[PDB]
This record gives sequence, C-alpha cells and structure tokens, in this order.
Amino acid sequence: MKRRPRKWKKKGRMRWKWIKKRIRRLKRQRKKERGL
Amino acid sequence: ARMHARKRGKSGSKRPPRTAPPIWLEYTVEDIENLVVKLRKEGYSTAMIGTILRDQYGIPTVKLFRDPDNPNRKLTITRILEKHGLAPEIPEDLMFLIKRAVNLRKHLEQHPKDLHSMRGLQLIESKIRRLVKYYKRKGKLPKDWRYDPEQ
Amino acid sequence: PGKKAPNGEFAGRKLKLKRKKFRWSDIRYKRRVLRLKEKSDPLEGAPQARGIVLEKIAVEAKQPNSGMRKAVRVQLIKNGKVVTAFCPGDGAIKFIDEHDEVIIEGIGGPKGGSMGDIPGIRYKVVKVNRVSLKELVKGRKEKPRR
RNA sequence: UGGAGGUGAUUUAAAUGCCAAA
RNA sequence: GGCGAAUACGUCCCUGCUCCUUGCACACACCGCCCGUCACUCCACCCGAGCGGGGCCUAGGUGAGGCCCGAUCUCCUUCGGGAGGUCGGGUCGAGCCUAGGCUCCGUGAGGGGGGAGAAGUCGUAACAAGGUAGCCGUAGGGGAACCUACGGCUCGAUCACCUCCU
RNA sequence: GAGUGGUGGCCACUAUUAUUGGGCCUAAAGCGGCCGUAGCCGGGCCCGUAAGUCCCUGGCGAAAUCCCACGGCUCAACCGUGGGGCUCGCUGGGGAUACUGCGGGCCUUGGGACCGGGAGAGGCCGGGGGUACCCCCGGGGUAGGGGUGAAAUCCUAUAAUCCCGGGGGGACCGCCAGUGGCGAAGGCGCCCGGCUGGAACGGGUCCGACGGUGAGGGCCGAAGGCCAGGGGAGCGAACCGGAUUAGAUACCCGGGUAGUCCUGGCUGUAAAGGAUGCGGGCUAGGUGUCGGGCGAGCUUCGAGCUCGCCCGGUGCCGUAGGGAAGCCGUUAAGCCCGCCGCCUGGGGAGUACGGCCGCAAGGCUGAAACUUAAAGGAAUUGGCGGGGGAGCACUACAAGGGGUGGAGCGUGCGGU
RNA sequence: GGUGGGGUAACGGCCCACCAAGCCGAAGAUCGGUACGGGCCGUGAGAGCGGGAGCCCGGAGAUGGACACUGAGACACGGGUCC
Ligand SMILES: [Mg+2]
Ligand SMILES: [Mg+2]
Ligand SMILES: [Mg+2]
Ligand SMILES: [Mg+2]
Ligand SMILES: [Mg+2]
Ligand SMILES: [Mg+2]
Ligand SMILES: [Mg+2]
Ligand SMILES: [Mg+2]
Ligand SMILES: [Mg+2]
Ligand SMILES: [Mg+2]
Ligand SMILES: [Mg+2]
Ligand SMILES: [Mg+2]
Ligand SMILES: [Mg+2]
Ligand SMILES: [Mg+2]
Ligand SMILES: [Mg+2]
Ligand SMILES: [Mg+2]
Ligand SMILES: [Mg+2]
Ligand SMILES: [Mg+2]
Ligand SMILES: [Mg+2]
Ligand SMILES: [Mg+2]
Ligand SMILES: [Mg+2]
Ligand SMILES: [Mg+2]
Ligand SMILES: [Mg+2]
Ligand SMILES: [Mg+2]
Ligand SMILES: [Mg+2]
Ligand SMILES: [Mg+2]
Ligand SMILES: [Mg+2]
Repeated sequence: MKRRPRKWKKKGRMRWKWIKKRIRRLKRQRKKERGL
Repeated sequence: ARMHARKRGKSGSKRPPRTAPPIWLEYTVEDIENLVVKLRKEGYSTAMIGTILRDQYGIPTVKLFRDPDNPNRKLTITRILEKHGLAPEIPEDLMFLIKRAVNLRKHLEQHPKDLHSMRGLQLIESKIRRLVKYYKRKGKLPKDWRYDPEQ
Repeated sequence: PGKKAPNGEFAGRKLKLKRKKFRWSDIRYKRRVLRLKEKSDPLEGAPQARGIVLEKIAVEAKQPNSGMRKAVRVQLIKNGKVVTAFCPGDGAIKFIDEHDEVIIEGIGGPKGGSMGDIPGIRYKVVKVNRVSLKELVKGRKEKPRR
C-alpha cells in the first residue's frame, strides 16, 4: 500500500495498523469469490 | 567532488607560474630526450618517468621547452616517445583500469558472496566505459574496438 | 530542493510538458475538460426544469438548529428522474397539491449545491401551475383551477 | 549557567457521566 | 458559671488546599474528551446467477442496381445508324441470411463495504507515566474496540548513576 | 432607477497552475539507496564560417472589426475621408561579428590515472579461543527449592535446591568503548593468517574538459514470510495449565510448536527518519575531537609528550541573513548558476475496475458517485495528571478522651 | 519503393502485371473521445485564460445508403433510378 503518514496520528480514529489488517482480511474474501 | 564517493579531497601539486627553464638547470633538450628514451626502455610508465626525472635528475616538468620541430607547442613525455615510436598503443589510464578489472574478476570466482567487492568492479567498469567512449570520439581507438571481460 | 527546473534556453518542450502534466491535479480543470458534471446532472445542464409532484415530505434541520422544512418529491418530465425540491415561504406548502406541475431551479448554495441547514436538497420551487409561488404566498393572485 | 545522549529500575485492584444549559 | 482530664509538640500515609516545574488530542476545563462491532432509519455505489434488447469486426451464402464485350430479335432510317426486348460472358455493388468474436443499454435472486442520523446495546482502545509508553513493517489469535512475538523510531513521563559539550 | 431581483455558465478574485511568479524538517509534497542511456545544462585563449541573433531594404498577410483627428445626420450611437494598429507569421536581397552553434589549433584550474609513508567494527575464506548457560555420569548432604503485590500451578525421598571431579552440545563475543571509526544506504565489535573494495594527506609526476543531472533500464536492500536439505542450547507467535477480575479471549506465573542458527533460491517491504535529492561559487568569529602533513620546545629516546598553523571528517555556542514560529546559521533551512522526482482543502481511498510481477503471502500503477466547513501546524494563559519538588489543616491523619449507627420518644425531611 | 502499362482534362499505387522488403513509432505511431476552420468575440494592469450560432471568406449536406442522363460547369434542395 501507499504511505499516508497523516493516517498514523491517533486523534479521532483507531490505530492504522489494525485498519490495514481489516482491509487485507476483506480483500481476501473478494478474491476467493472471484475465483469461483 | 569525487566521482562516486562524493568526498572533497584537495591534495595536489602547486606549480608556480614560470615560462623559461630555471638558470640552475643545465641539461639541454637532447640530453632530456635521451634520458626519457632510456627510462622508457627500462620499462617505466609515463607518470613514473617524470617522477624519476624530478626526484633524481633535478628536472622539473619537461613542459618548459618548446618543441624543436613544432614551434607552436611545448614538449611532453608522450610526444617525445611518439617521435621515437615507443608510445603506448592503448592510453595508459585505460590500460591500468582494464588490468585492475581482470585481477578482481578472478578473485570473485572463488568468493561469490563478496558483494561489497563486486560494487567496486561495477564502478571500475563504468569508468572504463566512460573512457572508451571519449577515446572513440577523438579517434585514439578503432571504431570497432570493444571491451569484453570474457576476452 | 534546488533551483526550479528546467531554465535552459532550448528546454521549451520539457517545460510545456511539465506544466501540462501537473495541471491535472487541479480539480476545477479536470471536471471541466472531462465534463464530469454533465454526466451526472439530472437537469442536463439546464438552468430550470419542469416536473410533476408525487408527494409531500418534511426534513429536519441539522444540529444545532431545530425545525421541519417542507419539501416535495418531483418527477422530471424530460427524463423521468425523481428529485427533492424545497418550498420557500411561510405556509407555502398549503398551495401545493399532489399531481400539480411545478418549475424548479437551483437553490444557490456553495459550489452549485445545497445551502444552509438542509443538505441533501439542491432545488427549490418557483412556479405552481404556471403561477409564481412568491405571489401566492404574498397574495395578489389566486391559484388557478381551484 | 545552560544543553545532548546511555544503562538501570519504577509494591494489589480503581469502569462510566447522567440529569441541566435548551 | 460548677467540677475538671488523656495524649502529641509530629507527618504528608488517607481526605484536601497554596506556590515553583513538567506532559496534555482538555477550555462546558477529568463529573473533560473520545474509539469499534451488533440492532433501527435514509442515501449513493460495487460484485453478481438469470432475463431481455442494440452496435461493430470477421467467415460463408445470396444479391436490387450499374458498367463493358458478344450473339439474336422488333420498329423507324437522312443508309451514317438510332430506340429498346431476350440469352451468354466479365467486373463493380447497397442490402439480406447464418455462424463466431468484442462492446453498450434495462431489469435482477443473492452478497459487500461507504456516508449521514440519534441512541437500542456491550465494553473502555487513545489523550496525563491515560493507569501494560505510544507508533511503523511482517505474522498469528480474539464478541468489538484490540492482544502477543522479532527488528525499528521518539512524534515517551519520573528517579539514581555514568558519559559528552557550552 | 425605466428598470430592478432569482437560477445556471466563462474570466477576474487566485502567486489555489506560478515563463514573468508558488511550494516540499515539524502543515499536502525528496523515489529506501546507488550506477547509467536519450534529453537538458556545460572551464580558459587564438584563427575561420555565418546557421541562430541584431540592423537596412524589396514582395505579402482581403474587407469588416480596434485607436486618433477632421467632416455629415440637432450632438451622440451610426456613417464618410485620411493616419496608425491587427492576422507576431512567411519570403528575395545587403551589412555586422559580441554571445550560442559548427570546423581547426593551443592549455591546466574541474574530473580521472600513478607513486610514497600512514588510518579504519569496510567485505569474503580458513584456523585457534573466552566466560556464561543446558543436559548426562560419579562423590558429599537431607528437606525443601522455585515464583509473586499476595499466591498457586511446576520441580523434589527414583534424593531436588546447594558444593566438588568429569563428559557432550548450540548460540553469543562483556569491561576497555569515546555527540569515537568505516560504508551508497541496509549495516559492521574476541585473536592470528590469506584474498579484496573505497577514502584522506604529501606531490614543479602523467592525460588534457574525458564533466553535472538523469525519463525509460539495471544492481544492492533490517526484521518477518515461503520453497527444498540440515541443526536445535537459551528465548519464544499459536496452544495447554495456575492466578487477577463483574467478565479477562490480556497484562503477571509455570510449560511449549513454528521461528530465531547454517547451505541454495524466492519475496522487495519499515517512524528504511537527518521526517532535510545531488554537483559548483560566495557570505563574522569562538571552542572540543579523529586522520595526514609542517614548525618549535621537552624527553625515560618510545610508532613518546605539550603548543601553534594547513587540508579533510565529526560536535557545540553564535554574527549578517532567513522563517508562522520551534529554530537554521561555511556540515544553511542564507545569496546565486544547473538537472531530475513529487504536491494542489478534509473524507470516500490507497478502495473499485483493468494491467504487469510473485509458488503463495503479497508488490507496483490507480478513479468516480456521494459527503463535509473546516481538517492540519507552531506558540500563549489557565485547569487537570493513578508526574516531580516545597508548605499547611483535629470540619486531615498518627497518639488519645468521649460518642453516633441497635431500643423508645422530641423535632425537621422524602413518600403516601 | 522500383520496372512496364491502363485510365484521367491533367501528375500520381489512382488501378493492374512482375521484381524487392520496405514505410510509421515513447520528439507518442495505432486506436479511442470531442469538435466544421479562420478573420474575430468575452475577461484581465499585463503575461494569460475561455468561446468561436448571427456579419465576411473557405468546407460540407438536402429523410439514411448507393448510382447515372444532359451540359462549359452537377453525379443537381423547388430534375432522374434502386434499396
Ligand atoms: Mg476545545
Ligand atoms: Mg473519564
Ligand atoms: Mg486505557
Ligand atoms: Mg495504554
Ligand atoms: Mg495470544
Ligand atoms: Mg474563490
Ligand atoms: Mg501555496
Ligand atoms: Mg505531511
Ligand atoms: Mg530519500
Ligand atoms: Mg521518504
Ligand atoms: Mg565556455
Ligand atoms: Mg543569420
Ligand atoms: Mg483589414
Ligand atoms: Mg450637423
Ligand atoms: Mg462629430
Ligand atoms: Mg466606416
Ligand atoms: Mg549425587
Ligand atoms: Mg546518474
Ligand atoms: Mg535506522
Ligand atoms: Mg570541520
Ligand atoms: Mg546557532
Ligand atoms: Mg487486479
Ligand atoms: Mg471528616
Ligand atoms: Mg486516629
Ligand atoms: Mg440510634
Ligand atoms: Mg474549434
Ligand atoms: Mg442562426
């Protein structure tokens, strides 16, 4: 992914690391359904 | 700065501004040419001949005498050697770089994991290619001449 | 960052290329050249439109304001799309009946969009059955056909 | 006087903000 | 008014208040601020079985009509020929049919996150050393914010010691 | 003011598209690092040419439209006669040579080559070691050891913890050690030997502009992960138990698989940060430290010590100047000459669709509908902290004396 | 692109027969999108940015797609033929 160091600031949002993990989990499911 | 390392060394020679040879110098032009030919026949490099002439015979650079045959230019060691047919076929710095590259390649055959030394080889070959382009432009090398390490 | 480049006398092509390249980062230029507004505009570039009323609704104001704003759903004659139009005035909703025809135009907010404390509404009613709504609100005129 | 680094440690548990301001 | 003691001559441990210094995403001033899942309402969008309808390329077949060259026929000739019908040959050709491949529009069972709203719910992850310092990369685990391991940064508080400077 | 308001579009506002004329340490923005092809930018002198460039002059670029004076409709708008401009573009000739281009000649300052005495955890290969830790065997001794805020799981009469004599194994190199050294960056620390890369200083040595940057392209690249074959001491994702808690999928405790280590490949990612791209010239001083050279003085004569100056690295304080400020300040974030990369309010979103690469995990490239009035930075005054320091109080404690909370009743309050 | 012809008012791969492997392209070919071109017009201190219906000059069309007769000139808006 591309870097947005502004997203790492914690004021008014959750941690960027776990958002990235959640997005990567979401993208796996779409890829699996595409192969079917 | 340096071509690759980007350092700023300043060491070098500081030649005073002068035109005529000094009074205390007693050698004539012919003696100097004979000395140069003798030293070349002993097997020295062009840069080494001038060093010996300066250190031992008390002769500052031979670029203080006009060329007796061509009055429009001054004398240099390479021109003196050309006047007798002892000049190198390949320019000396190119030959030295090629010689350094050949020795390093056979080291890297027994040490394939020496990655830091390999970058030195790449830089050396970059210098070689710059020089060969320049010498092709001026006509000092044949147009078909090519550098191949496998040779 | 060094000096701005290129500055050479014979470097016109690169300079023109650079200026063209970075002009696409301007959002106003991009929307005009690619014609993005015309692709999604329900009014199809017109300043006004005519439609038929389907039903009456009310929308709550945003915080920290309080109140209900009276609006209508309008189906456009020219393409059949359905939009929402605000009815300006005090008690103006009483002059609107279902199945009437109305003329609507932009509401006049920033960037050609919504305004005030009612986002989501982009249009307002101007005429009802070919009679000015402002007159009806003030008086001076009666709504035709009862 | 004022600064910049390094190594150590740092004794239980302790969540929340309604009413009102309107 | 009568009668008339015990203990301490201290400390900031508990409850609090004053001043110096330091951190702060707080100023309604920590009774502050603030995050995510599940439930409810509305809006735009994505994937998508099926279902219809259009447009382009190809390949094959067919082909109104046009032109040219032959043979023959009918009627007029100022005898030079002209006007046309029928058959044969060659060539060009709009359109039409079949098959294949790309592409557009309308519906669409089912699935997915996004944005507003205001509170139905469970917790308290971030801001002070936020009560386990916070954050980046990679990997595993968990109702949900999150937790753990290896390498990194200071955009980390307090005490003791050490080191290097002005 | 016979007009005056609403809606949509273009220019200006806007130096929010910047040639004139913007930005990129902390606010959006310098590729993780380097090598190099095209392009762009390129040191000094002499001779020639005349393509670029400048001057003069012929042939052209319709009219209408624009500007000026005069003239006709009452003046004007409008129209006519003259003078300019516009279509900035083309073409035939003549003249000049400062700059750029092209051809020839001559240089040494930038860059490269070579020689000398030295410096350094730069890299690869072989050998030899240092304590420490774990397991096994033998001797002594006997009831606990371990661990926490407090405990428990766990180990121990098959003799543990602790002490002594032996055998085996895998990883790692303490103090000295230093805003010290080396490397393009990632990174590099036991000792002896071999091979090898780069840099600084000293230089009347050699070549003679051979240079800077670099779209496409190439090579290197912490940890983790994957594919085959080994190894496995200690530590330790997942997992299994003991606790804490309202719950505790955690923090704390006892165990433990992958992994961490070696050989051959793949992946190409970090707060890969000096959050600061690289080359050149110039613009006060002061003071430490590392390498080389020079001078002077000491000396146990040491590759030793002290002081001064030059060059190159590495820190601190600071003048002019710069900046929103924090601050930077010859190691610039100052003034000037170059080249490439990137940014254009906050979200949606580094997402959807398409393409390339990879065994996989994943990498590079990258929108729109819609939504929103701020998001973001530096600094100020207060209030607060399960931050530090100093002080104080029987509506605080500590040392004491007497009580209230249980019963009946007096009186006040909520509720009914 | 060459050689030899045909056809045209006329030069030409405009069209044929034969001989070669050429031509264009990261200084953007090919393909896709959107548009008649210019003199001019709107705005701005200028450098620029945006438009090009109405008047003049040039191009193209006559419901869509093809094709001919007459003539100096047409494949003809108020002439002809087919789908
Ligand atoms: Mg506030
Ligand atoms: Mg709270
Ligand atoms: Mg917390
Ligand atoms: Mg915490
Ligand atoms: Mg876990
Ligand atoms: Mg504006
Ligand atoms: Mg700006
Ligand atoms: Mg930023
Ligand atoms: Mg960088
Ligand atoms: Mg960076
Ligand atoms: Mg020059
Ligand atoms: Mg000229
Ligand atoms: Mg004119
Ligand atoms: Mg008059
Ligand atoms: Mg007049
Ligand atoms: Mg006139
Ligand atoms: Mg024993
Ligand atoms: Mg380069
Ligand atoms: Mg680092
Ligand atoms: Mg220095
Ligand atoms: Mg300073
Ligand atoms: Mg894809
Ligand atoms: Mg009390
Ligand atoms: Mg007490
Ligand atoms: Mg009582
Ligand atoms: Mg146009
Ligand atoms: Mg008209």
